Amino acid sequence: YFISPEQAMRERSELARKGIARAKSVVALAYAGGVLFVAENPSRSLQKISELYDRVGFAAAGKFNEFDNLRRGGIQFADTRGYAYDRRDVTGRQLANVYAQTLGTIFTEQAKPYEVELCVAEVAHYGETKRPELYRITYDGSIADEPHFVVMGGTTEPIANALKESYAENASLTDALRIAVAALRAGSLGVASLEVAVLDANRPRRAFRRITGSALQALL
Amino acid sequence: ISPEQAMRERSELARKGIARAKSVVALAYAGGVLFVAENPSRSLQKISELYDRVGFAAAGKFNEFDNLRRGGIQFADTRGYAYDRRDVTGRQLANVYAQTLGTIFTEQAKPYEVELCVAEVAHYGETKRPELYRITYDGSIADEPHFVVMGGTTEPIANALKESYAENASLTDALRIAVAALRALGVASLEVAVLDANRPRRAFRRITGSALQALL
Amino acid sequence: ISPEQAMRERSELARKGIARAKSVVALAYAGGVLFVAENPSRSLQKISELYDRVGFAAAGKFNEFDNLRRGGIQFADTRGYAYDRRDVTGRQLANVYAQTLGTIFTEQAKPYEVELCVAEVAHYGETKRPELYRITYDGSIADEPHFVVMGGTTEPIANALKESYAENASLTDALRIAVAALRALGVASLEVAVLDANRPRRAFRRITGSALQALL
Amino acid sequence: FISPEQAMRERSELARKGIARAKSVVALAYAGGVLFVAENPSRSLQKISELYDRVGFAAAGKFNEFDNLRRGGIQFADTRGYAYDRRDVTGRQLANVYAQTLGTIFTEQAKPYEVELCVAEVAHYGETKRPELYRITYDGSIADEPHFVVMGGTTEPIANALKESYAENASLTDALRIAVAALRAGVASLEVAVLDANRPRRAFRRITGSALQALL
Amino acid sequence: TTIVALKYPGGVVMAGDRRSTQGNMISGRDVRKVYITDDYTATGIAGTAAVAVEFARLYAVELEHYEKLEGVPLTFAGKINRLAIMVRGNLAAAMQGLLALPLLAGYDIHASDPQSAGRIVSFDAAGGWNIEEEGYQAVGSGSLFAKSSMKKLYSQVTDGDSGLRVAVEALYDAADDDSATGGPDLVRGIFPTAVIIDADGAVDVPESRIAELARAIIESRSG
Amino acid sequence: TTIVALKYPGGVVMAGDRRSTQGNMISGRDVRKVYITDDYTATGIAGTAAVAVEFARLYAVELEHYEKLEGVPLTFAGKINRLAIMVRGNLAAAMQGLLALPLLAGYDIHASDPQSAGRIVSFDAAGGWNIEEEGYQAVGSGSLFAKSSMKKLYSQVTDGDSGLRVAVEALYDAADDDSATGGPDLVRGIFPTAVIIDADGAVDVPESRIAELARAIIESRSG
Amino acid sequence: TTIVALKYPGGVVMAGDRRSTQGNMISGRDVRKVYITDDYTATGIAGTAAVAVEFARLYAVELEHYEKLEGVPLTFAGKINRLAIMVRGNLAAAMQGLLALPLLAGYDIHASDPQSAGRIVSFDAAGGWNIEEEGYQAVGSGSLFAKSSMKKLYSQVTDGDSGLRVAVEALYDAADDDSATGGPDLVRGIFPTAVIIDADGAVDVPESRIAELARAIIESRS
Amino acid sequence: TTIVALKYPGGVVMAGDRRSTQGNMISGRDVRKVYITDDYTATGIAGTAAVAVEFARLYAVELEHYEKLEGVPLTFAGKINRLAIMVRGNLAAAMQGLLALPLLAGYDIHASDPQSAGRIVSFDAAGGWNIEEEGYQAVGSGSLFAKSSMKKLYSQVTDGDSGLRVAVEALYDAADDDSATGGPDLVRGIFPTAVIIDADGAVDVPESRIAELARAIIESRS
Ligand SMILES: *C(=O)[C@]1([C@@H](O)[C@@H]2C=CCCC2)NC(=O)[C@H](CC)[C@]1(C)O
Ligand SMILES: *C(=O)[C@]1([C@@H](O)[C@@H]2C=CCCC2)NC(=O)[C@H](CC)[C@]1(C)O
Ligand SMILES: *C(=O)[C@]1([C@@H](O)[C@@H]2C=CCCC2)NC(=O)[C@H](CC)[C@]1(C)O
Ligand SMILES: *C(=O)[C@]1([C@@H](O)[C@@H]2C=CCCC2)NC(=O)[C@H](CC)[C@]1(C)O
Repeated sequence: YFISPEQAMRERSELARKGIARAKSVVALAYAGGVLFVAENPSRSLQKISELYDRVGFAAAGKFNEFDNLRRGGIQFADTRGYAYDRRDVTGRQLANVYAQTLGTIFTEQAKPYEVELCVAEVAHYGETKRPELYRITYDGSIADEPHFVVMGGTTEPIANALKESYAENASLTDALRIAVAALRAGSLGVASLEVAVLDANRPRRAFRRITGSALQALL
Repeated sequence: ISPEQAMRERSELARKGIARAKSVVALAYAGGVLFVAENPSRSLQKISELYDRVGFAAAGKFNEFDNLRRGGIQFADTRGYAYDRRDVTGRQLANVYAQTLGTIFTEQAKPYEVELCVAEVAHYGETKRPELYRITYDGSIADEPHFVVMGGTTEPIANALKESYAENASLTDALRIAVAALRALGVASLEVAVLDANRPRRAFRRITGSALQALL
Repeated sequence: ISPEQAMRERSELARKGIARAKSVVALAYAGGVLFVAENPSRSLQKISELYDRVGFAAAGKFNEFDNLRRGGIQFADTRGYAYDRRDVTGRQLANVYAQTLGTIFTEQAKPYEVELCVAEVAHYGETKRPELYRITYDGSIADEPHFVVMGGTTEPIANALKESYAENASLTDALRIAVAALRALGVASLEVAVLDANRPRRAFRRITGSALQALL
Repeated sequence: FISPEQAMRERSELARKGIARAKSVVALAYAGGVLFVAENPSRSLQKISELYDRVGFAAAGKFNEFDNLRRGGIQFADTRGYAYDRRDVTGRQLANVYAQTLGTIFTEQAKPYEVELCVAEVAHYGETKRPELYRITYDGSIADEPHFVVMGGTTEPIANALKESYAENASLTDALRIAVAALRAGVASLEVAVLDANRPRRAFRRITGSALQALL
Repeated sequence: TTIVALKYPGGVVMAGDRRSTQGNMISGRDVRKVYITDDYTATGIAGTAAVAVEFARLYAVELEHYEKLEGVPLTFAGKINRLAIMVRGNLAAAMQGLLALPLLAGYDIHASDPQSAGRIVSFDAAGGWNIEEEGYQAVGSGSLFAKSSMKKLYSQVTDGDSGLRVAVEALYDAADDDSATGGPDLVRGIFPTAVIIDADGAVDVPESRIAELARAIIESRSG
Repeated sequence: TTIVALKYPGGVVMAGDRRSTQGNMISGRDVRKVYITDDYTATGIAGTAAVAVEFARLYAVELEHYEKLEGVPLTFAGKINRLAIMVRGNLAAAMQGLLALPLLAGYDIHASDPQSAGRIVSFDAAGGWNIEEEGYQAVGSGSLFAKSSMKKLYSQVTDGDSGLRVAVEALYDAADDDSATGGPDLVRGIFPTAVIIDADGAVDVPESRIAELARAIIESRSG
Repeated sequence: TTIVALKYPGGVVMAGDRRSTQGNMISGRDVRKVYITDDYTATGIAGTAAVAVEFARLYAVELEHYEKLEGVPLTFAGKINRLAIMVRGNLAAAMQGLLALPLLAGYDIHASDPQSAGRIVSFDAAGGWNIEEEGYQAVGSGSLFAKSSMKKLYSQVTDGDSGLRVAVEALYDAADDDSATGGPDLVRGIFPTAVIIDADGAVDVPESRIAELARAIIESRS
Repeated sequence: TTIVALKYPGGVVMAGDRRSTQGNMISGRDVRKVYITDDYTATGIAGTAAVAVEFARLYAVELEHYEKLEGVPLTFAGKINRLAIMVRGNLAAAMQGLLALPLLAGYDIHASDPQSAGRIVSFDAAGGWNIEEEGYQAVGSGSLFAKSSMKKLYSQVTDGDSGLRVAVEALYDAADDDSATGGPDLVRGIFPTAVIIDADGAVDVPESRIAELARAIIESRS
């Protein structure tokens, strides 16, 4: 059949809104030491959280092949920018902006829109003081500046509220982890079932750090 | 495909999304041009410098008008370099956006859900009335003499401006008049900037934080 | 829809747009050709120079006829450079516009909502009757001997002229006759220019402000 | 404007049907690495293949389509190992590449590929690591399976049959039996191969003829 | 080679020799080097024969092509520009030895004063052109001899016939001093060719008129 | 060749000689080397004739093209940049012997002070430009003689008329010392051409005016 | 040609001579070779005039372009890299004789210690750059003379004004030994130009201040 | 220029001089030629400064790029291959005088025996590489002098500190015989830079430690 542009728009949006709802959930929240990423992830090889640049992190929910595509594209953009100018010229805002533009184009120009939702986060440079930044980019290119936390994938409402209530500014790593795991848990576990990483303000250059195995255990 | 139905659907599709978004106003005042937009974000901007005496403001889908903002800066910098700085004008930029939006509106899958305003003030120590242009999704362009309103429900803000507006209002009076007609919000929910005709070269100047606090 | 329906669909889309726009008239007079258009804007123009003795006037969607204006200037300058200035003619420009609109009307997603007039006066110290051509949104071209009317509701303006049109009317008489048939309106709301056959090379000359006033 | 939600449905069904209507294959982790067993009578046309040193491939669906992917995979792997180092090639990379390729085919080509793929990897010689198994759908979805994978025809029966008989670290013979069994839910009709973690470099190894008969 | 052109009251005349050579060898005795390119213009070309000839043939086609497409012929200035562009396009080849230089003569129907509507235009290898103001011009290896001869004879030019005589005598002086330029050949009956152009258009001068002038020049100097 | 340009209170004057040569031979005596390129600018060019002429022609077209497209003429700085880019575009060719160097003179309607709104800009082969601040400039093989002459005569330039007279005398000195620059030709009545530009625009100086100045200069030096 | 740059407590100064030549001939006496390229940087260029002018103009445009597009100026390191890439892009032309070499001076607003936030960066024909840490640098045919002069005078630099005086005297010494570098011209009143950059940004030094310093240097050597 | 690298029990050390020249002229005294390119590798480059710096910078980006994309760093062999390909890519330019040659030092975390996990790899202009097995290597105009020196001193290497001493002494010998290599500068307090890499990763050697070693070598020879 043939549809009006307005209908096609709603259809694409639904097609993707469905795909994202159908997937596992992820949360990113600002805490005392930087930013924390926690995702529901059974796999040991396929990842939903990744380093983008020195102080910039990435997290996504949705169809893996599609957001991994975007993850790679982001790393490509950042490395190219840092090389063409300087490392300190690459920023979370720039990456979010680029994702917004890319998803916007995919949503409009490709037969199928991307069933994904992305979060780009940035923490301060070593020995610097600045509030973490979190951005959410949606399947249609919309972008939002979140101040405390971001939730993506599956049924967010429950997890969102659970955090609106538990979330505390300046929480230590352990407190933040717990607050996050519980909220997440509200949706629907252990080290085997979670993907955890942080953007660490304390680290001198590369903030991204994965927290796994026994080490992750201990935080639980 | 029937030419009639399509032009009708696309249109609504843009009018809709634009009215769905936050509002922005630009008005001529004693010191040049003032830009005030309802904007919660601290990082994503709707008001920007284009060239020495030319400013840009938009309403609608961000990724789409930021695209246009970049394209405009690209056009202006290239023009000024190929000829001379003083050869770049607000009229030229508006004309370009019109051609671009008309082309998007007609050739792209989805039209751009945006409304743009290009403004220009006189060169330092020169005398000339500020110029304001509004460019629509269809590519229509209009020469506004006092103020422009875009995004969301404009009617209320438009009229509110009509009663209040004063040619030569000082910055503070203009700011107030604007923030008012807009409500028809504080420093943490407003994006404010001016094309200050008194600046020697770069007229664009953002008014934020405490400084903005004072004025309002 | 059917290719039969398509053409009427488009044709209608275009007729509507032009009908819904301001009007313009061009008429031959003693000193060459006179262009008068209903135009509030101070920056956006509907009348323009094309080449030495050739003028352009349009009605319809601005971004579309401005585009055609630029294309025409491009064509003329290129032709003059590749051959000689005196080899560029109003007939060639009209011909080119006819072919371009014809292609747009047939191949482009949307036909252009415009109506154009190309005029040419004699070369300095030469004697030849001014030439006026009208090219419509579908590529049709017509050789008019006295005047052309485009945009909005033409019938009233057409007849109004068919009646007061005096051959060899002086500039003032021609201006009046024109401004009148148009109302069927002063410097703030009008755009005026002539292809002055008495100018040595560039015939196009704008008549504005006080100067226009006097003529009014 | 064609309906996107309709398409995904059509296409997905067309692919699910073809795969459903095809022979079945199973891959499962066992003590010595990974075992591949597929319902195949054909002497010459294979459904199980070596991709790289410790990486294996198995597919179900239309032969010409998954053989194309088999060759492409070998190409990707050989090119990667040459451009970096052999050790730098991994099962995860291959699965990732297949996911992206099927995703593009599913979205961009007249017909989607009627195939289902499994990429497996075992540890490097004298190393210790749990085998990895990945399944890639026609739509391009990818999944990390920890014990076994089943593709082609009616999987439900075979899946459950396995969910019951699968034993962590079964010997080769026990694993083969468990597999051939869950499959039924003959040497001539069965293709068999293993990613033998005990092999110094090339893990892929075919088990056929008399050798294959003995394990039964 | 020598090609000459000169203006006379009411028009212009262009004449060229008939010789072609290969090194020191005379390889042709009846080559025609002056062509009528349109109703009001003639082109004479010196240099590499292959290029020279192509220039004349392509140029005539280009002039008529414009005329048929546009309904009117090019202005004289436009004709000059097209020739110049054609020469410029051969610059690389010319640097490699395929050098050809045209001399253009014409009558401008749009000129204000008819008696002086005659035009002579020369061209250099890069496409540069110059509308001659001195009354005459020449190209080819015998051009300097021809020009110095016309410098002394030009005052005798009052109409088309005295114009033609000075042109034939200039070619005779070029041949007298330049072995690469052919003189009148009385044994074979071959003489320079010439084109005259006035308000009525370009016309080939009949061989018998040129033969008569050449024989008179020869007889005159024989004593 | 010599082209000179000098500023006077309220405007600028540019003048050029009339000679063209081919090696030692004088091949032209009435070439015009100074062109009015728009209402407020003039361009004089030295070097390769073909490139020189094409520069002026295309430059004039480009300036008017911008004006018709944009509704307003380029700023003077924009005009300079366009000429510079055109020169730069010919650099590969210039290295091959097709070099041409323009000298630009203009009146800047947007300058703050009208008495000094005159502009003189010189260009090198790579497109480098320089707005002259010492009052005058010259290009061509006789430029050093012209400049050394203007250095001594410039204090006499108090207005457009004495500026024109000095320009003519600088060209006269250039011709007196450089055989490639043509002096006033009293026998044929051919003199340097000149363009004056002030607030009312660029205008060609009538030949009769230049001839008077030239005769006066000649009488003076005769004693 | 000679362009010098030197750091002083709290900023940097860059100064350049006014001469242009064609072989042995003096073809210009008022050329400006030092440009303010953005609020905190200045570029001085030596070599081919056409290339140098285009470098300065294109570079200023590129810096402001980034600023408008991204909302923030490039970090000082980014500015250095852009200029290096531009120089590298000219390498082929430069091997053909179109060689131009810039000298960059700036004030890094993001540096930790403000008194030393001054920056001087030199470049070679292939795009190699070097952040100078010895206090001063110079480019052009008179650079060795200027540097040997600054080596002896640098200990006198204690603030912006003494920094300016040392820069002018180094240009004086360059002109004294290199015929391609122009000295102060007292007859025509033309002197070297200079730019000073500190926490408040880059500003052109008024000619009168330079003239004053130049006269004092000349008096002193007389 | 002289860059040296040597293996010691448990690791590797790489050190480089600080001189840059233009013909006979000393144009730089504090250039850094040894870079930490990732947690377990260092690159030292000789040749054309612009190219050498770009190599080091581009190479560090490429290594980290792979790591972020694939989740794991390249194997040491992969690291070698990428450097070789980069060098090969510069061959045409090299033939035109833009030659740069890197020396690679690293610690292979995946090597079987930790005490010998140190790695030193040299490269030629065409991208050919060689994993050195003799214990040390050097590149640059002073490399033959450095290698002959290490040939006699290598038996004294028993740990990181004696390894670092021998590297500094090899650089000292290179500067003693090659005017293009810079010796320790006691007046300005400038010394060779060095990187040590062991199981805990690559770390820059503090300048004060190198200065003590240099002063010790000088006293010893006086
Ligand atoms: C003349 O220029 C000449 C002719 O051979 C040639 C032939 C036919 C028409 C074009 C002109 N060209 C040469 O190369 C000869 C040698 C010097 C020639 C006789 O001059
Ligand atoms: C002058 O520069 C000169 C002129 O012939 C030439 C002709 C017309 C306008 C552009 C300039 N160019 C040359 O190549 C000659 C060589 C001696 C010339 C006379 O100087
Ligand atoms: C200097 O490098 C120099 C200047 O003429 C030139 C002019 C303006 C700005 C860039 C620099 N360039 C040269 O080629 C001359 C000769 C050695 C020069 C005077 O040094
Ligand atoms: C060394 O190879 C050397 C250095 O100037 C250069 C600068 C910085 C890092 C890369 C190496 N390169 C040269 O061309 C000089 C002359 C022989 C040098 C001092 O050896």
